[PDB]
Order: sequence, then structure tokens, then C-alpha cells
Amino acid sequence: QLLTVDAVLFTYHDQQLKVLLVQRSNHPFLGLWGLPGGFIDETCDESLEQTVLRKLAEKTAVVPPYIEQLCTVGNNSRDARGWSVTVCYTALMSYQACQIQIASVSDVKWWPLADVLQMPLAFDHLQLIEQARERLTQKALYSLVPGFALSEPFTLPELQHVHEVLLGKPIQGKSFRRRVEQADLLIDTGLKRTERGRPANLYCLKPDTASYRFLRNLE
Amino acid sequence: QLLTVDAVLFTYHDQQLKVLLVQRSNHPFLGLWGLPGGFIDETCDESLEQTVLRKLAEKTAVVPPYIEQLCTVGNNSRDARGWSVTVCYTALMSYQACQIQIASVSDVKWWPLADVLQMPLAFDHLQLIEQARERLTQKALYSLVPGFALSEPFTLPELQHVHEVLLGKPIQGKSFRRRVEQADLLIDTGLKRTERGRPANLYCLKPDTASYRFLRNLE
DNA sequence: GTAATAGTGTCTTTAAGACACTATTAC
DNA sequence: GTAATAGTGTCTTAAAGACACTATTAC
Ligand code: NA
Repeated sequence: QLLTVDAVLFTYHDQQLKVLLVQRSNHPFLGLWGLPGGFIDETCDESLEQTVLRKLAEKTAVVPPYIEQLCTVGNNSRDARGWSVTVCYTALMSYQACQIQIASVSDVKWWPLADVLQMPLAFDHLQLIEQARERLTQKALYSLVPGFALSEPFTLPELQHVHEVLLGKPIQGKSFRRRVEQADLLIDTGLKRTERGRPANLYCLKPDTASYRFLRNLE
Repeated sequence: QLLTVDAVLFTYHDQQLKVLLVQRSNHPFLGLWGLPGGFIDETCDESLEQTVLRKLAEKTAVVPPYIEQLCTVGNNSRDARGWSVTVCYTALMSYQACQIQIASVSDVKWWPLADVLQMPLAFDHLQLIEQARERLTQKALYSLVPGFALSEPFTLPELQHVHEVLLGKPIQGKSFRRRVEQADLLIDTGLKRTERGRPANLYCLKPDTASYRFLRNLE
């Protein structure tokens, strides 16, 4: 081993992306903010994914609905002690699902993505986060994967705004709706949610939203 | 460490993909065919990529023009001797650039992709290879990355046929030519290659072919 | 009624598919 | 001339952009 498994976990709340951060309880950089993650445990971990799920669960108490391997970083500069390797994942979950737990804890917090990009973070985690969010931004163009950051069920303009924040620009609502109906990835619950407008349909994500990719990108 | 760094290295020759295999010089499964790869050497390797390149160069004497990290596999099943982690890459290079040297050698061979899918390979390298070509097949739909498997310069129908083999079906020549023209990724050498037909333009790949993605997928 | 937010109709625009038509070589 | 392979012109199709329109709530 000597290897590490980290995760960049995103969610959406307050019309913004937040990212889960954990304050190191060990040297070096004890008390610096970093990504959740840690060493492999061969007694309970049977795959790398099992590890990153365990590290997340140990902080949020829930297994997130979406988890993709992002990349692995390894070199002799990211850590002053020498050669270090991290297998990094990207994940999405809903904010309510775990806000309650992380709040009664001080070494764990949802941070506003936008802020984070200004905080000094452990090792190369800032870069990893940027990489994660870039890849996420890509998925905004050709999947409905961002949906996994919402609570279920959700309205279509909720989903849309999440995409909009990721692309940093508005999206033709009509285009979005067309794509959604076509891709046949949402389950209409028949319920509605009203918030200062016409009541909007509430939908749940079909599982294969994770694997489904659009043939054309948005712009 | 204890980690390993492998590569699925493809090329194209005789209207088919071949993949570089290396016969294990060590136990276990000594003499079984597997991917080129190996341990990290902290004296001379400074990033993971430097490792994989060194492992490839040690067998081909050529640094491949395209290399992207595929994924990292780690669990307790793929190796009977317990927990095992491989960081695996996908690479492309041209066949002639390398054939000469590797024929001089016996524990190294270009294999026809189509065949490899039948012979037994070390550990989980079969799956890795399939992931590799699956993703390569994806790139055929929305990049010109397959080009890196050809020798420079090459004709557009040469490039096209490579895509066609990856997609396992024929492609509309006009569509391809439009896409290529629009993406402004080829350099016309003003040279021509005549082979049983009208002479065809010879082209070189602009470096940024590696990162360029089309807005719409082919079908 | 109005303000607000959800959702549609429909036209224009983009880029791919289909495929017949031309071009340039060896013979 | 024919056969072969490279490359075009152009109509049709699929799916996004733009944007005016209707719908359904709270007040
Ligand atoms: Na990866």
C-alpha cells in the first residue's frame, strides 16, 4: 500500500455547488483542509471503490448515488516527504441527505466551490478539485449526471439550473426539456412542487442516467 | 509502492488493430502473455507517466505520441497473492516506427486485437484491453485521436478506415471529410500517395488533435 | 386582475446521413 | 477506353438555438 484513495464530493444547495472537505487530523499540515480519503484497509476493503466509499461513509454516513474514478496522481513533488500516490474519485450526493450529520462535526464541512478555489488546501487537492469540476462540467454538456447532486425528487428547472451553474451560463429551457424527454431518463412522480410560480413536476432519476450520454453536446 | 503501471498500446497495420504484448519473464505465470508495464523506479521516475513511458520505451525504444491514463484497478481477486494495484494507460503509435525492433525480440510482439480476445492473458489484462478499446471506440466517435495509430503523413481514407475498424462499421466518407475540414486538425503536406486509385493527399496531425472534441458524435 | 414561475409551438440553424456525380491515377 | 480509388454537390434529416407564446399557481 502506502497509497491513498481520495474523493471530490459535490452537491448543490443555495443555488451553488458545495464540495465536501475534511480537516486533517494528522501531520503534516495538521489542521489544513483537504479532500476526504485515506489509506486502503485490506481487512474490509475489497476494491479501491470500497475504500473510497468507506472513507466517505465515515464522514457523511451515506453512500453517495454516483461515484466515478477521476484519475490517479503520482509523482515526487506533491508530497515533500517523497513519492506519493492517490487514486482520486468524483462523487455526487444530495445536500439534505448528509448536511445534518456533517454539521454536528467540526473537522467536516460543505464548502462553497467558488470559495474553496481561494483556500489553501492540503497537497495538490485544489488541482484535483478543479479537475473534478472540469470533468463534471463536461458531463453537464452530454449527460444528466449532475442530477445526482439534487434531492429526489426534483423539478426540471432545478436540474437545469444545476447544469447552468456548472456551465456558468444560462441554457435554453426548451432545449433542455427536449433533450430530457428524448433521453427518457426521468420518472414523472405525478407530484408537483410550488414555489412562487406555476407548480412544477417532480421527477426521480432512472439509474442508467449514470451511463447515458447524449449524441450531441449542448454549447 | 508495490504498485504497478501498465499500458494498452494499440496501432494499426494491415487493416487491423494490433496491441503490444509482452511475455512475462517472471513468476507467477511466467511465459504468459501480458501488457507491457511494471513497478515504479523512484530514482529515475518522477511521475506515473514517466514510469509507463519508461516501460514502453524499454520494449519499443519509441516514446508513443499519444498517451492517456485509462483507469486504476485495485482489489483482492485479480492477484491470487492478495491485494494488487495497477495504474493502466492507453497509448497509440505507428506500426513501422516500432516493428523493426520488436521483431528482433521474442518476448515482445504486436498481436492482432481480434485474436488477443481469445488467448489467455496474465491477470485481468484482457478486461483492461477491452476497456482500452471501448474508450478508443468512443474517441473514434468524437475526436481524431485514432490518427495517432497511423504513420505520418497519412491519407484521409487511411485515417477513416481506422475509425471504421474501431466502430466496426463503415462511415460516410463525406461526413468524415466535412468534420475533418471543420475541425481544422490536419496539415496538408501538399504531397500525395498513389495506390491503385486517384492520388490522395498526405496529411500530418496537428499536436492538439489529442485534446480536440467534436460537438456532435458520429453515429 | 398582476407578478411570477413552468412549460409549449414553431421557426431558424447546425451539422450529419445518403448518394449520385466528378477527378485523377494505372493499365 | 475500363477499373479503381479520391474527393464534391446537394438534398434530406436530426437535433439544438431563439423566442414568442400559453398555463397555473399566490396574491
Ligand atoms: Na482514470
